[PDB]
Formats: sequence, structure tokens, C-alpha cells
Amino acid sequence: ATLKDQLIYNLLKEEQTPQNKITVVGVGAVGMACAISILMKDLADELALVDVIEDKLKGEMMDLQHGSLFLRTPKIVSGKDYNVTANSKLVIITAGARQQEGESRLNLVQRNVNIFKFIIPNVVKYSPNCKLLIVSNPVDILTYVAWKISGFPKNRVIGSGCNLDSARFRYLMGERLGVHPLSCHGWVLGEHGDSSVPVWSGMNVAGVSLKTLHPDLGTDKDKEQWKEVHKQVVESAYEVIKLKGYTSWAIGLSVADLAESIMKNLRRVHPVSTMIKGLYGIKDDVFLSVPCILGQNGISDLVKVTLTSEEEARLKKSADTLWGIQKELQF
Amino acid sequence: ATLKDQLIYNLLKEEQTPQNKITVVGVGAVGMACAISILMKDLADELALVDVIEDKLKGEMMDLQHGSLFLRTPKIVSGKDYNVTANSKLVIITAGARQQEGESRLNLVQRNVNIFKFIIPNVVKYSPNCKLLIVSNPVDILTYVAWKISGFPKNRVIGSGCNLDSARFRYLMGERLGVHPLSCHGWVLGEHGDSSVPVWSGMNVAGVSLKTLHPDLGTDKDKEQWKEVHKQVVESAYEVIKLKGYTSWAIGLSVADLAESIMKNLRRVHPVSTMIKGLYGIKDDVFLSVPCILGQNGISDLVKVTLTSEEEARLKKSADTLWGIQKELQF
Amino acid sequence: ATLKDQLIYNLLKEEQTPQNKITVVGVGAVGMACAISILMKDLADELALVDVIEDKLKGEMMDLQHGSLFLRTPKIVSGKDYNVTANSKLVIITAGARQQEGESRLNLVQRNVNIFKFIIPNVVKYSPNCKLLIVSNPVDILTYVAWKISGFPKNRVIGSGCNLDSARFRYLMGERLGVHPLSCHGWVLGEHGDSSVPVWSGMNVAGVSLKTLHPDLGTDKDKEQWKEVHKQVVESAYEVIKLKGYTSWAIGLSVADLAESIMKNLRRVHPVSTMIKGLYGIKDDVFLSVPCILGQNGISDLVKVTLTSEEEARLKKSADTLWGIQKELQF
Amino acid sequence: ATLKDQLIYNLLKEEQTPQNKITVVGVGAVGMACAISILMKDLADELALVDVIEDKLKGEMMDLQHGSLFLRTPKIVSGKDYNVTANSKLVIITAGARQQEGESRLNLVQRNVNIFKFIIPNVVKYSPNCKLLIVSNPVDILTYVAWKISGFPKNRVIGSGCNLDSARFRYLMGERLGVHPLSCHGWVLGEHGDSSVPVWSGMNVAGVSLKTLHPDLGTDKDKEQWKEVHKQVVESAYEVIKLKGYTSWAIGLSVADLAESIMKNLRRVHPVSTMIKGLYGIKDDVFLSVPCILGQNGISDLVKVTLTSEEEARLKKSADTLWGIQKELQF
Ligand SMILES: NC(=O)C1=CN([C@@H]2O[C@H](COP(=O)(O)OP(=O)(O)OC[C@H]3O[C@@H](n4cnc5c(N)ncnc54)[C@H](O)[C@@H]3O)[C@@H](O)[C@H]2O)C=CC1
Ligand SMILES: NC(=O)C1=CN([C@@H]2O[C@H](COP(=O)(O)OP(=O)(O)OC[C@H]3O[C@@H](n4cnc5c(N)ncnc54)[C@H](O)[C@@H]3O)[C@@H](O)[C@H]2O)C=CC1
Ligand SMILES: NC(=O)C1=CN([C@@H]2O[C@H](COP(=O)(O)OP(=O)(O)OC[C@H]3O[C@@H](n4cnc5c(N)ncnc54)[C@H](O)[C@@H]3O)[C@@H](O)[C@H]2O)C=CC1
Ligand SMILES: NC(=O)C1=CN([C@@H]2O[C@H](COP(=O)(O)OP(=O)(O)OC[C@H]3O[C@@H](n4cnc5c(N)ncnc54)[C@H](O)[C@@H]3O)[C@@H](O)[C@H]2O)C=CC1
Repeated sequence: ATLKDQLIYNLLKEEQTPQNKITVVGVGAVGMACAISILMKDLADELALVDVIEDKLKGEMMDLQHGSLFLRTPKIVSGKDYNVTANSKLVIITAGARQQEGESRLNLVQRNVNIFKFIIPNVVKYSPNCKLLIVSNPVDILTYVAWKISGFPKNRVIGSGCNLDSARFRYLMGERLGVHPLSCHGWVLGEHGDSSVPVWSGMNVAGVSLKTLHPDLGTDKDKEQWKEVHKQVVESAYEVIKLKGYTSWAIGLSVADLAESIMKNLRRVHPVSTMIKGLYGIKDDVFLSVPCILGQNGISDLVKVTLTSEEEARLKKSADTLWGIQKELQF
Repeated sequence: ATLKDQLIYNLLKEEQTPQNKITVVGVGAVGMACAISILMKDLADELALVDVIEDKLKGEMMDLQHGSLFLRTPKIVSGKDYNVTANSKLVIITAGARQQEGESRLNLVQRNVNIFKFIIPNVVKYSPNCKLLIVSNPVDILTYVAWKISGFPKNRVIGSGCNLDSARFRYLMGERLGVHPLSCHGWVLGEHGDSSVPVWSGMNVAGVSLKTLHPDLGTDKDKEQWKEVHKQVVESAYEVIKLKGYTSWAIGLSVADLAESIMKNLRRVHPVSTMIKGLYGIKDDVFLSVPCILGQNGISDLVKVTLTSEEEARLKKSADTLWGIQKELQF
Repeated sequence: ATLKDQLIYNLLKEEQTPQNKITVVGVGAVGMACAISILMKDLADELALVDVIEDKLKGEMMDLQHGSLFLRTPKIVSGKDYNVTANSKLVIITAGARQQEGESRLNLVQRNVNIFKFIIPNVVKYSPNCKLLIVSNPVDILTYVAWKISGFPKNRVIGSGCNLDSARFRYLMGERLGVHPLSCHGWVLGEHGDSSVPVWSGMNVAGVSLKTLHPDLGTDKDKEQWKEVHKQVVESAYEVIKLKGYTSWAIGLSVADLAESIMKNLRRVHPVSTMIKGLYGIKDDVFLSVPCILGQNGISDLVKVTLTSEEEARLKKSADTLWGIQKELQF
Repeated sequence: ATLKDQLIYNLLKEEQTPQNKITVVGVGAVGMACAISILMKDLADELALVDVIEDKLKGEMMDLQHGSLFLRTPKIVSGKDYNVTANSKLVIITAGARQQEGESRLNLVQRNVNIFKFIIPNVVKYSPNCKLLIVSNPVDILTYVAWKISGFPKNRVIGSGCNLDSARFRYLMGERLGVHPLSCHGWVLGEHGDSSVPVWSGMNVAGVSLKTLHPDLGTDKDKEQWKEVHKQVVESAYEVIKLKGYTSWAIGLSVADLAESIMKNLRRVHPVSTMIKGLYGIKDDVFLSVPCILGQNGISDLVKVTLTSEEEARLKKSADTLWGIQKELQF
């Protein structure tokens, strides 16, 4: 005889179970951007957030929940314990250790590895069938780490790899050609960051190859210096971090885009990081970005792009470096 | 023989005026939430951002540009100079000091009134015809301030006001009833702050008045203590602030909602702050929230909510404090 | 080797379980408006169509497919055999005779019950767990029929019922008020047809009772003749049929609206056809519209609207008319 | 006191300038498919419809209006009088005779020109600065006709052209490769009809040339027979017309795609009919489809595709046919 029972006659028993649920692990700037991007595209019927910093955590969930009136994601949960994560179709990992001067390289990744040693088994425990999307840097190596710890088949472990990189290149291409980024095509492949590969030959508007029309494209001997676009892609992140302290909006939109293909089983093609041992002369267990078909089973297929022998070596080189790092890691 | 000329044949050297342009002033946590919300709802063809911190400004502009590939707003610009703002349909003011843990919105007034005296005249010079949407706290007073300085008729100066408070209210109502906030209706009017008014008589689902079903609603002796919903609404800012340091996502979605009504001339009804002199008897030029019809000319109409004498006494009470602050003000 | 195989390396194979499949039975004018609306709101990952007219079926199927580039529904299938229907979460029934000019929906009952004998058993055989969304007229009776035939628990058999009449009501109220229909609240309940009942007491804007403000709302003496608004809702279908031969856009949009709450587990409240025995003096298995919570398990709850003795009498009358037809039925 | 006066306190009158108005001329199958797809993408703040058949026109308008609750387009009007179309940003012409089974679109010319002789002056009179989007067939000749009669600069006279043919092409391409159409690139250029030209050289996935992998692509030689994909494109309209009698959904989606780029000033690239005298060796005022940047001013730029030797001759032949027809046109 409460107000609720006087107002509502109940008919049904107890069968909840979110059908289309996503978890984001890490509520730093990247994680919440992914979160907001996912809420505003209606990708999920349940959103769960996890982090080890409890005050931050809860505060972010509340803020988001207070905007429910303007969303169509009817349940938003969070917490330090991975039970809130239960039965997620997709889990996005952004958590990472904060970097720091006064230490070199293996230190950084090993530290993140120590964190994934606790995060990963927790996620698989609660969502043994989910697809994993890794965003934490260095991304290609952490995707391998997530892949090894989890035990998942390679199709279900995906690193954001060069996805944003390629988005950046398309913005810059579009800005020069006075064309919208959707209509400028170009792929940034390989290792996310400094050693990424701009595949000039695939660069085009409307099917029209820019290399075929402008042979100097991507070389050092070109009056337009297109090579600069790619050097801008590599340096844009540092630039943004220098300017604002971190990047968030763009990687969030970027990750929402992947989530959409997967949640909705689109089979769109996106540059993401995948386990390519057995391709391009690559002989070790390493993750690099190639064009992958993304749907309800994660990466079900990838595109074999034809690469120049120079592009092959760049890839190979990255592979040897990631493997060198990886074989020194403590799991 | 440039690549661009070889690739693209130009028809129109010409270039039009900005048509569906929004400017956000202040790119802090609220400003950027508003920006991203706006961009994900396709509300504008041009987004302009202004701040006094240059590097932060450039950083946020670039991060947003980097996700252009996934958006549908082809022009994103920024600058310290208000020329980048010209011909904006809507200008959103999110700049100024924010609350520390426990601090009253009312303790921000002198320093935000200063800031406004420098911002507004610059906004007006470049967009004499825009609607002004004020978010900065204390929002009801700053809406009065924007109004006096700009010289705009009252229909074009809107305070985000109680649109957030009512959304929080519906969120909690919905959590109690197990119904989506879109289907739970209820209004919080007055000051966006401690002295806001829950109009118990309008709370309902499917048109059935909860007050009528349960006459103790909103009363001390209400065994269900619905009063507490209002008090959690009142307290929501502090709780979230003390948890993550500020609020942003909700006000972001809230602000996008108002923008949507304005840009698309929807004529929907929202609780926002407006000049209510000549209502509820109320005598002075005070701005506070009451439901308003919102559209291409801003606030074209006010809804006359029926209030009990207690409610009206609270509203007027709020009107009294607020005018006392404005009247003493600096400009 | 095949072009496909030189371009694409396959990791998995052809998995094929759709997670959010919708079926539309009947590709007439209503079926196809429901389809395109659903397609444009991204409610499904697979859409399947069926009809007995095979050439028409294929054409519609193909015309939607040719628009895939512009959609986010990656599989569209059709067939006269219900196997194309397998594993649907939501099956929408729009097949059957429709009203000629001036014709009562009730006059359609025997023809439509005759095709339901076949359609319902076939749909349940391939989607035993689906929710059933009935649209064919007379919609309340056919919801009862589908319920009796299928054996489904009543939470999973839903009539589109008065979502459309309420929407038309709010359109007309908004027109009189200069307010977007979204901010007008008004419920049309009971038979989707001539015996419908407008609930005067729940009509409001911003939570303010129009009836309390204007105590003659809904009455014969009312100078404003608001009762004319409901007459218009009652006549609306007839006027549209007389003008264009049938109706389709509004229903397509109403059905997509119900589908959305169901597929995204929103728990929004709509006026839909459901079993009302036990309420308002009704002692038989009558199906008509009452406000219900719609979510992933169909109707989970009913809002118990409070009615004036006049309002209730009218509703009980609508229930008698309906029962009077149901009882004679033989299927 | 009337309800409205009692409820709402008015601030001002004014009201006028529609901000983003679109008009559809012709409410047949095609026009309403355009109307609905535009309504569901929130591209306009006002939509006007016209037709010569008065009852049908009013009926469709009412049907759309009855769906207002589910839309964000606050005003829909219609009339046989073109004053209802005043100040449209975009006017879409779908009126006219359509193909019977097996009929060439070129056979409709004399019938549709006579219609355009009355229509174009009426549209331009009320909306002198609108962009005109032509859909009636034969769409390339009628775009030329609209251009001659209206006196508009060529940027503002656009034929929906091959946007649809290319969408068909990418749909079939994607079916063959197991990849979403969004991710399959390929262009169909020239006449929207039997003489269209598939540009094999620009066909690709992730920038990887299908023609380079598979040199016999598109010729009579290839065991894969890719040419049949283009034949299905040319034939698609007839097959569908035979099945269902006309086509409607894909064109409506195609047109809504174009409208989006025009209304939101996206500068995306589409194959649409435009004036190409001066290109590929063509010397008369022929309009046909090439990739064009579309934005707030219509077509601002064309993309110069590199066409193989065989492709240039086809286009020419295509231009010759059309011109031959044109030369004989009287107006
Ligand atoms: N792949 C790409 O293109 C991009 C990758 N990133 C990477 O994304 C990651 C996130 O960056 P930000 O959000 O700015 O960093 P952040 O430091 O603000 O976020 C990390 C969050 O994860 C939490 N965390 C740490 N260990 C955890 C664990 N044991 N379990 C759960 N939560 C844990 C932290 O408390 C923190 O809230 C960084 O590694 C960054 O390098 C950032 C931008 C782009
Ligand atoms: N109305 C409402 O419901 C709510 C209001 N707020 C208010 O929003 C305001 C900002 O909040 P946050 O964004 O978190 O603060 P913030 O510190 O993150 O950002 C404020 C921004 O304003 C900028 N700014 C200061 N003076 C300026 C001027 N002269 N011209 C241009 N930009 C200037 C600052 O540089 C800063 O980037 C505060 O007043 C806060 O109280 C916050 C939440 C809700
Ligand atoms: N509930 C509501 O608010 C509304 C309901 N309707 C009702 O929807 C129904 C359909 O209307 P329209 O689409 O305009 O009719 P329509 O005449 O345009 O199409 C009816 C379709 O049903 C198919 N059909 C007939 N028997 C079938 C069976 N055995 N199995 C599969 N398909 C079969 C026909 O082949 C045809 O394609 C009518 O009953 C009409 O009264 C119409 C508007 C609103
Ligand atoms: N370009 C493309 O990809 C496509 C073009 N079409 C063309 O679209 C056109 C429309 O076809 P439907 O909509 O299926 O035909 P429809 O027969 O369904 O409707 C044609 C409408 O135009 C109206 N109309 C006729 N004469 C008129 C005049 N003098 N002034 C104003 N309105 C007039 C009619 O009353 C009728 O309502 C046809 O020319 C068709 O070939 C159709 C599909 C695709």
C-alpha cells in the first residue's frame, strides 16, 4: 500500500540480464570520454564503470546518472569489484599507470603489465565471452599482454592501435583538400605512435589515388610535403598533451566507433591492432594494426593490404622491437 | 598543377555566412561537456570556442577536430578574440569560478560578475542577434547580469537554471518507481540552488498525480519521506563535487537539451531562469526558474504554474534573497 | 585465388546468431512504414520480412537492401516461409484486411482472425521467446486473439493500441496551445477506435492540471469545446483514409516508438493493448489500452490510472463493446 | 479566461523566418519516402509538401503531422499553391510520370518536361536562393531542364543522379566480400540509367585496389565475372519495378543522404548529376554524375576522376545520347 504499489500493478517475475552491456575500466579522462561517447550513441542497455579510486569512481557514475533523462541507457553502474561487470558483451580497458620521468621504457610497460595482471583475470571471470578492447598505452604491447593473460582467441582481443591515428590523418587530409574526412581515405598501419606506417598508395578521394597523380607524395622530394601530414599525425598527440595535459575527446569518439561496429555486428573495416604472426614476414606473437573487419565476434577477418617492401620492413622492424620487449616481461 | 587542383575542380570561389552556429565561452569541464554534447546531437554546423587560457583553448579545439571523422559539424574553431564568435545563433557562457567542496554558488558572485562584465560586451558586439544561454554560477544572478549588460530583451537571455535540478529530480523519482525518468514528471522551480522549489502537485506518471494518491507527499509526516528526493536534489552538487571535484556530464547533457529546443525551434517546455517580474505577484526584476516555452527566439512564453501559498511563499522568499544580491551588484 | 581470398584473410567463419532481430509480418503500407522507421532508429541487427504475396515481398526486401549503405542494419531477409523469422526478439504483426472508407475496424475481425490462425502459430514456432507486437485491426481484439492462440504469457503479447491515438491527441493539444506535443500530456485510453476514452484529469502541461484550471474541460457546456479534440482523434483515421486511402506514417512511427522501449529495455510508459481483467469492474479477458511499462520482457507493469466515475464508465463501456465481440469469436 | 491564457503568459509575437526549411514536390511513393527519411534524420525545422492532387496531399500531410510526437520537426504544411514553399533552403522535385514495367527512363522526358515548365518557375519564385535537388526521371535531363528554366547558377542545381546507383553497387560489392557497404568503395558514374559507368579502377577496400589485385576485374574475361555486379546495378530498377511496381525506399534514403550533406554543410563527396561541359572531351550542356563536394551552397567543387580510355568513351557516348535528346527540347 505504498505509493508505488498504489500507482503500479506489477505483473512480472525476475529475469533481468542486460542484453547489450558494456564496461569501461578506468575513469580517467579517456575512459569517461569513451563513456560519454558510448552513452550518446545508444550502444548499450547497461553501462558499468570500474576503477580502484573509489571517490572518483562513484562521483563519475553519479554525474552520468543525473543525465539519464537525456539518454536511452537505462542502467549505469560502477564499483571497484568486477561483479558489476558481469556478462558484458564488450569491455574497454583504459586503466594504466601514470608515467613518470626518471625511468626508461621497460619500467613503464612492466608497471602497466602488473596492473593488467589484476584487471584482466577479473574481467574474464565475470565475462568469459566478452570482446576485449585495449586502449591503454603502449597499446600494441598491452594488447598482447591482455591476450596472453586472458587466454581468449585472438579474434576477441582488439587494441585501438592506429584507429585514432588514421582518424587524425583523415582530418588533416580533409583540411588540406577542403574535403570532409568521411570522404578522404587513408590508412595508418603498424605500430601506434612514432613508428606507424602511412600507406600512401591507399590514399584517396573518390577512388582517385593521390600517389598516382602526384608521384612525389610521401617522399622527401615533394614541394607539398605530404610527408608532413604523417609527421603531424605522430606529433599531434604530443602537441595536444602539451597544450591541455592529455587527450580525450577524439580517442573517445574513436572508441565509440569501434564499439558500434562490434555491438551492432556491422562488419565495417577499421585499422586496429591484431595478432598478425603469420603475415608480412612477421614471425612472432605481436599485435599490429591492419584493416580489420569488426563485428559481434570481434575481428573475424582482416584485409591484406599490399605493402611496399619498404613498408614491409617498417612493419617487420616494429615487430622485432615489440617482441624484444615482450620476451623480457614478467607475467 | 598542385595535387589539389589536379584533383578538384572549383565552381564556387565564394563562401557563405555562418548559419547554425554555436559558441561556447569557457572550455572548462562544463564548457567541454557542453561542446561534446552539442556535437553528438548535430545541433550546429559551426562550433566556436573561446577562453582566456590560450594553450588550453588550442588543446581542446584540436582534440575535438581530431574526432571530426566521427562527427557531423564540419567547422570547429577557437580563439581568445571574439571575432571567432561572429554571427552565432546561440552563445553559451560557462566561464568563471566554480564551487569548492561546501562552498555556496552564492560565494562566486563577485568574481563571476567581474568576468561577465568583460565577456558579455564582447559577445554582443559580434553577435547582436544571438540568444545568450548562461550556465556559470550563480546562474540566476548571472542571468540577470548578462541581461543588464547586453541590453537584450528578456526573451533572448536564458539561465540553464533548474533544468538540471528537475532532471536529477526525475532521475531519483524514476529510481524509486522503477520507471524511466522520461515517463516520470516533476518540476523543481526557483533558484538553481539551496532554495529550489519542488512542486509536489505536478509530480505524476501517466497523468496520475502522486500527491492525490498519497496526500502526505512532500510532507514531514510522509512515512515515505519523498521530501528526501528534493533534498538529495538540493545536495547533489555538493555530493558530486566532494566526490570528483566538479560536475559536468549532467549539466552538459542538460545544456545540449536546451540548445536543441532553441536551434530547432521545438517550442518545448523547460525549467530555465527568466525574468519573472509580474508573476506570483513578484515585484522586482528577478530571474529564476519557471517552465518556459523555448525556441528560435528563445523564451517566447512562460507557463503559469499553480502554486500553493507555501510554494509561492518559498518562491517569493527566493525572489527576495536574489534581488537583494543583484541590487547590491557591481556594473 | 578468388579476389576475396587475396584481399581478406579469414579468422573465424560464418557464425549467424542475430542478437536483436525484428520481424515484420505483412509488407503492406503499415508493415513497410514500421520497417523503415525501425531501420532508421537502429533498433535491429537483423530485420526479416514475410508476406503471402511473394513478388511484392521480394521487391520491398530489395528496395530496403539497396539502401544499406545508409543504414546500420547489416542483414535484411524475407520469405513466405517463417523460417526467415527464426530467433526474433520482436515480431510485429501488420498483415490483413484494412478499413475501406467509413468502415469500422471492428468489421475486420472475422477476416483477420482467419489469417491469425495461421500466422501466430508459425511465428511462435520459430521465435518461442519473442515479444509479439500486434498492429492489425481491430487491434485490441487481435491482441487477445494472438494471446489465446500463441499460448504466450500475457507480458509478451502487446497491442500497438492507443500509442497512436494519444500521440494524435497531443499533436492536437499542442496545436491549440502553441507547445510541442512532447510537452503536452494527455492520455487516450481503451479501444483504439470509436469507444476510446480521453482522460481529462491527467491532461497537463508542466504538471499543471488543465482540468483544474478549466473545470469544463471534456464537458458539453465547455465554451472551448475541448471535447472536440477527442472527437478529432476518433475521426482521425477516417479522415486520413478518406483523403489518402489508408494511414501509415503515424503508425510506423508509433510502432518504432514501442519497439524502441522494448529493444532497449527502457521501461517507458505507453498506452498499449493488454489484459485488463480485474481492473475497473472488468471481469472478462478483455484487452484494451492502459498505460504500461514496456521493456525487455514486454509489459512488465500497468499504471493504475485513477478515473472519474464518468471516465471509468466510458472505459467499462469500451470494455463491454470489445468483450461482446471477443466472446463470439471462434479460432 | 481561456485555458491557454490561464496557462501560458505570452512574451511576444513575431514568428516567421523558417531557418532550415525543406520542401518536397510530389507526394507519390518517392516523395513520401524522401519526406519520412528527412523527418527521421532531423534535417529540417519546417517541411512543406506540394502536389496537384489535393486530397492525397492533405492526407499525407495529416499522416505526417499525426507522428509529430515522435519527431523533431515542429511544423509540416502543404498546399498545391507554391507560397507554402517560401524560404526553403532545399527543394526536392519528385513529381511526374514514372516508369512502367520495362520502360526506359528516357521515355518519360516529354511528359516530365511539361511538368517542370510549370514547376520550376513556381519554386524559384518562392525560394530564389534554394538549392534544387532533382529526382524525377530521366533525372540527368530534368536537372538540365530545371537549370535552364530557373536561371540558377550551376552549383545550386543538383540531380540525385548516381548516388543511388553507387549505393546499389556497394551493397552488391559488400554482399560479395562479406563487408559492410560503408567499407566497400566503388563508383558508378554517368547517366542514372542504362549507360552508367562502373569505375573499376577506383574500386577498393581499405585503399587496396581491387583492379590491381585482379587485373581482369570488370572485363568479359574474368572467371569471377565482376561485370555482372554492374549489370545488376543497371537492371535493379526494372527488377524492383517488376516485383513491387516502383521503387521508393532506397531513393528516399539516397536523397536524405544528399540533403544531409547539403543542410549540414558537410563537404562530403557524392556522385550527382551536374553540368560537365568541358570535361572528358564533352562539349555540350550535358549533366550527368561525377563525384561532387556538397555543402551549404550546393555543388561547390567537382572531383576529376582519372578515367581509363574505355571509361572516357562510355561517358562521351552517354553524354551524346543525352544531348541528342536535349537538343530537341522545347521550352
Ligand atoms: N591508444 C590510443 O590512441 C590512446 C591511448 N591512451 C591511453 O589510455 C590510457 C588512459 O589515459 P588517461 O585516461 O588519461 O589516464 P588516467 O591516468 O587519467 O586513467 C587511468 C585510470 O585507470 C585507473 N587505474 C589504474 N590502475 C587500475 C587498475 N588496477 N584497475 C582499475 N583502474 C585502474 C586510474 O586510477 C585512472 O583513473 C593511458 O594509458 C593512455 O596512455 C590515451 C589516448 C589515446
Ligand atoms: N548552472 C549549472 O547547473 C552549473 C554551473 N556550473 C558552473 O560552471 C562554471 C564553470 O565550471 P567548470 O567548467 O567546472 O570550471 P572550470 O575551471 O573547469 O572552467 C572555467 C573556465 O572558464 C574560463 N574563463 C574564466 N574567465 C574567463 C573569461 N574572462 N573569458 C573566457 N573564459 C574564461 C576558465 O579559463 C576556465 O577554462 C562554474 O561557474 C560552475 O559553478 C557548473 C555545473 C552546473
Ligand atoms: N493499430 C493501428 O493503429 C493501425 C493498424 N492498421 C491496420 O494494419 C493492417 C494493414 O494495413 P495496411 O498495411 O494498410 O494494409 P495493406 O493492404 O497495404 O497490406 C496488408 C498486407 O498484409 C498481407 N497479408 C494478408 N494476409 C496475410 C497472411 N496470411 N500472411 C502474411 N501476410 C498477409 C498482404 O499481402 C499485404 O501485403 C490493417 O489491418 C489495418 O487496419 C492501420 C493503421 C494503424
Ligand atoms: N532518380 C532516381 O534514382 C529515382 C527516380 N524516380 C522517379 O521519381 C518520380 C516519382 O515516382 P513515384 O514517386 O514513384 O511516382 P508516383 O506516381 O507515386 O507519384 C507521382 C506524384 O507526382 C504528382 N504529380 C503528377 N503531375 C504533377 C504535376 N504536374 N505537378 C505536381 N505534381 C504532380 C502526382 O500527383 C503523384 O502524386 C518518377 O519520375 C520516377 O521515375 C523514382 C525512383 C528513383
